[PDB]
Amino acid sequence: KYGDQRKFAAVLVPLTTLVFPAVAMGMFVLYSFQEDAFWRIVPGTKRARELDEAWREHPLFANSKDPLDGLINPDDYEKGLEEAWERAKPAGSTVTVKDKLKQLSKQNNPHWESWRAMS
Amino acid sequence: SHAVKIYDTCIGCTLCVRACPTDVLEMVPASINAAKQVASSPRVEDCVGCKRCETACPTDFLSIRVYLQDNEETQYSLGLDLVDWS
Amino acid sequence: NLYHIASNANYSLWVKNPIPSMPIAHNIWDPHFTNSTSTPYSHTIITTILI
Amino acid sequence: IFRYINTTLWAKAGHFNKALSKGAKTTTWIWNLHDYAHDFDIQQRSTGLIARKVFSSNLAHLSLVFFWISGMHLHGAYLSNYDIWLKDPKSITPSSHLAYSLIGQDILNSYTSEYFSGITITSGFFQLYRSEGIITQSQLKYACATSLIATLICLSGSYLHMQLMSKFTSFYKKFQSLSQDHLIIIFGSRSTSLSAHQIHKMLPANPLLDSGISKPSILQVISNSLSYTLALFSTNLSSTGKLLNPSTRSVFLSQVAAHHKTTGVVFITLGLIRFLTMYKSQFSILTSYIDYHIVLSINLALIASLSIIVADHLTRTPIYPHKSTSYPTILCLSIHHAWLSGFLIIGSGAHASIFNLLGSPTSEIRHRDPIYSHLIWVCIAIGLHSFSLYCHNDTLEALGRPEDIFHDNSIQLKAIFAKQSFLRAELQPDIEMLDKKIIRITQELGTADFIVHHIHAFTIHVTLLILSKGVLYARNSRFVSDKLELGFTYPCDGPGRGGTCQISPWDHLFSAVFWMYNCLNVVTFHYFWKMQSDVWGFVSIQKHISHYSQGDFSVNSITINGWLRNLLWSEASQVIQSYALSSICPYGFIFLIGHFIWAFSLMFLFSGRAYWQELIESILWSHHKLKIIPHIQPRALSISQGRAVGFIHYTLGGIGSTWAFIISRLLVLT
Amino acid sequence: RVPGGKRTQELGLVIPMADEDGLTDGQVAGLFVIALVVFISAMDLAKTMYNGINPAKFKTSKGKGYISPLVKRYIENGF
Amino acid sequence: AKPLEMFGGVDIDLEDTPAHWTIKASPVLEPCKDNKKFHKKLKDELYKVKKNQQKFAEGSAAYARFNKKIKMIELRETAYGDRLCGKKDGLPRTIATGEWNVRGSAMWPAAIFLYIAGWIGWAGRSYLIRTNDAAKEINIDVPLAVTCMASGFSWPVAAWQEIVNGEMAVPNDQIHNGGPWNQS
Amino acid sequence: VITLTENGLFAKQFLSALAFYREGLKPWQRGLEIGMAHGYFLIGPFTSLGPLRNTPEAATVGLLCGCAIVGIVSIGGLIFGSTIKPTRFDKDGDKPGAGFIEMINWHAVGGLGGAGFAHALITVF
Ligand code: CLA
Ligand SMILES: CC1=C(/C=C/C(C)=C/C=C/C(C)=C/C=C/C=C(C)/C=C/C=C(C)/C=C/C2=C(C)CCCC2(C)C)C(C)(C)CCC1
Ligand SMILES: CC1=C(C/C=C(\C)CCC[C@H](C)CCC[C@H](C)CCCC(C)C)C(=O)c2ccccc2C1=O
Ligand code: SF4
Ligand code: SF4
Ligand code: SF4
Repeated sequence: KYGDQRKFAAVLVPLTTLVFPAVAMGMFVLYSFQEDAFWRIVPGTKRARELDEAWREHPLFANSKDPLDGLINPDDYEKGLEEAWERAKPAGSTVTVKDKLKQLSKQNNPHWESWRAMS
Repeated sequence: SHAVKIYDTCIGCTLCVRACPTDVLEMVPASINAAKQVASSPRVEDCVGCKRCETACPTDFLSIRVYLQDNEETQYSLGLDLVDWS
Repeated sequence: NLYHIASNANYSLWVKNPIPSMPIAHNIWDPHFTNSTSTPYSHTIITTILI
Repeated sequence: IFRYINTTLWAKAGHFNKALSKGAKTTTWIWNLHDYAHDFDIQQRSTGLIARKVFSSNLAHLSLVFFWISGMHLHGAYLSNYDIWLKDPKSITPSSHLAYSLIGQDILNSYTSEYFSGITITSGFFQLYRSEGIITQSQLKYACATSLIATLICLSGSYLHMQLMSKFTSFYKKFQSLSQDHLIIIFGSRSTSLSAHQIHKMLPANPLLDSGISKPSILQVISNSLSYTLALFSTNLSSTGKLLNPSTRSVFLSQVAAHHKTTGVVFITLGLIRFLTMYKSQFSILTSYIDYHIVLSINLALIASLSIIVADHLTRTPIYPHKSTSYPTILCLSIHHAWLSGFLIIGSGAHASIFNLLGSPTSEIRHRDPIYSHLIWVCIAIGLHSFSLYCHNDTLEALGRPEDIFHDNSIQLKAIFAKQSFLRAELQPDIEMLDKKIIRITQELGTADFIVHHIHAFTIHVTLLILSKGVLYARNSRFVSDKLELGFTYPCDGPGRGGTCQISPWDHLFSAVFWMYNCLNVVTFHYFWKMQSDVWGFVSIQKHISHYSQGDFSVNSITINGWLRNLLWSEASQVIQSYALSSICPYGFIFLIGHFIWAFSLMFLFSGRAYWQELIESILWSHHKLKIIPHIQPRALSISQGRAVGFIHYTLGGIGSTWAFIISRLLVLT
Repeated sequence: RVPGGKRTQELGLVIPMADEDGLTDGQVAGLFVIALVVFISAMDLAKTMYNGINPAKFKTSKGKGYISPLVKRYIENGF
Repeated sequence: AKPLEMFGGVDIDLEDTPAHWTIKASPVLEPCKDNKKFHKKLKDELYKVKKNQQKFAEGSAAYARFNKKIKMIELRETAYGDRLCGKKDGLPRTIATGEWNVRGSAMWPAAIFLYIAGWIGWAGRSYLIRTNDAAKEINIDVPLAVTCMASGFSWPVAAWQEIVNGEMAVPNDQIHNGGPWNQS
Repeated sequence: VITLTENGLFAKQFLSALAFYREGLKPWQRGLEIGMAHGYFLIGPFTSLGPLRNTPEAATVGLLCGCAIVGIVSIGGLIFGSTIKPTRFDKDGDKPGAGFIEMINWHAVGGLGGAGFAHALITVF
């Protein structure tokens, strides 16, 4: 008969539109209370820290987060910058290149990514 | 927690400090303006984000800028009353 | 789509007389319908279908 | 005294507010100038000026209402077919409103009489005139003249009181005096005056017309001189309202005159009682509510409630002659007062919020969380119950299971208290009819009436939730702890704390207007469908009734699809197919315009002002390119103004859509 | 069937139904086997995408990695 | 080979001559005075208005106003006779090909509107230039305003003379370009 | 802020004497009592005005639906006890949330029992 496929429907439709959705919702609310929940979008999860440290352990990605990464010979760059600043230093100015860069790198933003203290 | 940054264009109005409803901002001595003072945000963990400080700032573009971070909200940045997160 | 055309449909009959005939998307299995009488989507006792 | 009434401030726009004294630097200045125009509280000078402004503005508005009445009277005397309507009201549609023959607008005037073409008015002024014994054109001339004189008098009084009242003025604060004189002299001593007017001019006249002498021997009998007719000439014993006048299809005017006399007596006796009655409990209310905004809110709520009582009592408690058969007039008189009830209730809520922010609130604001929380729960309960009975009926009817739906022929929800509410009317076991038209038959309340009444209750409760939440959470909240310093109307407190948009009481009114509109659109539709289906309609000589909607309500209004099909689609055929049809062309056009305006409101409702500000700046670039610099700098509308414009256009467009839809259909059917 | 719409009634459009079964139960089971294979593989892929790449595998995993000889050419051919 | 059936109803000119570039040679259109749909539509208008007229009294003012309306309708029928209408609608068409010499052409209204709109814009711009103040925009200097309004008639020449002489436009480096998109 | 309906003597003693709060009750006893109440009540809305309200049985269907509702709310309670883990019913030195889980399991048992008892009363009487 044209029916006889409803034997499959009477099991599949209740299953996949009631049992599977209910199990999925229960599993989702259970997953919501894991410490790993939404670790890719929610800040301050343990797995995020472990993944970042794992990336940092790779020899290629050691100095990857540094915005100044790339200077093949930073000593040459610093020496050239110091020489160029010496010829342009205003009168009896007492600022050197080294401490100027050191104090231009050190800013005061305590409340930046402070969420790296729980997980 | 949000991010409240103070820029050099500050002229020491103190209006931003007075407008803050949770004592996030404060006045610190400085030497970059005739008022010899600039604002500071030492307690942005209490910054709800009302942006009243930005409303009160009279510089051409705000010397104080509040950057909203919604995936960062804490109980203080949300103003939770019925519920404690501590 | 290919399965439901193969199983819960009438491709073998629509191909013969396509102009006045109507194809079937898939069967309707919904326990909320009337367990009595016949729905307007079925030829009396036959199963329920969608165009 | 009056030497200070100078025109020097007419050119100086924005003088009244000290925030506008800096000059029109931006276009926001214009909108602020219009917004603060009537806000006498925040305007410059002392409190005495506030009282002077309020009282004189009240007088000026009263003069405006008198001018409107005078215009209606002159239209009735010189631009109307009121003569032939008097001679034959059952065959002539009222019309005191013509249209000039320009741009083909001549197509709007329609045949109302063999000698008159015009727009059928549905204000019911002709029935009012007939109930006011107005027969000759001279009477309408003198009514218009008296109304114009009243307009001039009230205008002059408003002009005078701006300088008669002074810093020492205190007559407005004497609330005992106001209440006593108002009550006695107006509600008592003017109700008996109108009873005198009726006894001496209506009963001498309206029985003469009902006696078939529309001639009335011209002035030989109509012009009073009929002291041989007796005051209670045709009371016919019975009880007032049980037996209607068979000729005019209304309550006998002798009974109305007796009602006014007795109500005046009752009001005078209540004024005498108020010398010693129950007090010392409303006394906290007495001392804490002496302020402009609180009394304004109280009066607005009271007047709106009276308006809804008028709306429900003007339709099936017929007082006016030849008015019950005039179905468009009945429909308009119900629905207009319904809308005014909703609007003035919303205004009462707004001014309650304003009073809370200006004055000091009362004890009920301290347990505001239980109040506005059980209100939330009840709103959710009756929304998830009333509406869903419609959703349940709809789903099970679509599934083909009509025996499982909530209907009379199915699981039935009997209106137990209404079915046991035969107390009202308590008329004899039949109907009343005048001329092929049903005057009133008792509305047999069933399941659909139960469900729609619960829908009404739910919508009312949600609107009240919005209003009371705005009122109680005006000063402060767990969300923002200094809402008092933010003022009455503000866009927000900022994107902080997750977002603080629309916390002000003004925004609570903004939402409450939408919810009131949604509340009484259902009221309008319930009335418009129920009356057509179960009350109004033709008749058969064999006592059979053929209504206009053929009893669609009890069988279709149980499902939302029934409302969509049998009300908004089938009964919209008159308005939609109204082009080139003489009477109803403007109604079809206004239907289209109402749709346009309603959709236009959504641009203001859905969008924020920052996008429009940036677009305006982009355009201002092109203007500055060609040396076209507007020194009143173009600024986009403020957030509150954007919301206000959106709400106004939304309500106006929707009201116009319903207005056209109901009026065109009732004009075609009649 | 109870038709709706003007055209179906005024043209006599009908929807034929096969009196046979279509697919036998064996064919449906054969399709369900491969559907289950897809399902298992998709769950595995979802797990791998959720956890992402593990860079620290070179400290614990065996082998020494491999770059295919064409991948090297693609590296040094440019970008 | 019958282009009407080939293209599903629409017909093609199939002729390449300059004499067919005018709108009057289109086979879609037809002069209104010899179009059946035009006759039927205006006859129906006359019939409906006349049927409305008979409903009233003979000596009433409404009867006279309906007679005037009937005369207006017949005048409209005879006035649109030379206007082109489609061979299937009967509704006269508006020509937007720049013909300049056909009934219902859009060139004359376009010219008139462009002149008066440039007049309005020029008067407003002149007033704004001569009143470089916000106080003069809320309290209009009416004598100067009407002076500019009257002076705006020569806009098509004065505006061009300002365009070529560098007195209308302003270099982009003198007005606010817009929001910054970069700095770092 | 003390009100009559929550802080009056009757209100306090009524809330304290509920199965959830009654002193001296083992967690399974609270679960059993609450479940009996819920299971007995939940049969009615289905066996009457249900899809099979007019069938000759019309009550076994209601029994099955009530048991299903009891099971669903018991599953929800198990989710709550495995996620929030209330510890107000746990005895000293036990797995956290064990008291709540026992209460929920015995609520499921009591719901089954109350549903069956209501069905038995309906069929017999
Ligand atoms: C007796 C009635 C009454 C009175 C005396 C007042 C008085 C006042 N209201 Mg108020 N109000 C009322 C009814 C009333 N209202 C009602 C019924 C509502 C509900 C909608 C409100 C809602 C309301 C709000 C939300 C606010 C006020 C405010 C105010 C104050 C300043 C108003 C002002 O300057 O506006 C100036 C007048 C206007 C801007 C009028 C513009 C026209 C309106 C907005 C559009 C109407 C469209 C029109 C009907 C359709 C056009 C026809 C179309 C075909 C073209 C003042 C104390 C404001 C305030 O600050 O209070 C202290 C304020 O924020 N009221
Ligand atoms: C309406 C009313 C009310 C309410 C009431 C109520 C709320 C009731 C409830 C009731 C109920 C709710 C009841 C219940 C009951 C229950 C029961 C009675 C049960 C029993 C059970 C049993 C007995 C079981 C047993 C068992 C078990 C345990 C297990 C195993 C199996 C068996 C079966 C053995 C009020 C007061 C408010 C007011 C007015 C009136
Ligand atoms: C469109 C829009 C604007 C821009 C709209 C403005 C500035 C309206 C002012 C334009 C002129 C001044 C209105 C004057 C009236 C019209 C020119 C004509 C109306 C009547 C015609 C039918 C003739 C906002 O400023 C805004 C602000 C906040 C939320 C939403 C919106 C918003 O949706
Ligand atoms: S308001 Fe702005 S300018 Fe003034 S002190 Fe604060 S940050 Fe500086
Ligand atoms: S956003 Fe509000 S709370 Fe935060 S610093 Fe500014 S004023 Fe203070
Ligand atoms: S979106 Fe608008 S209303 Fe909401 S917080 Fe921002 S400025 Fe305020």
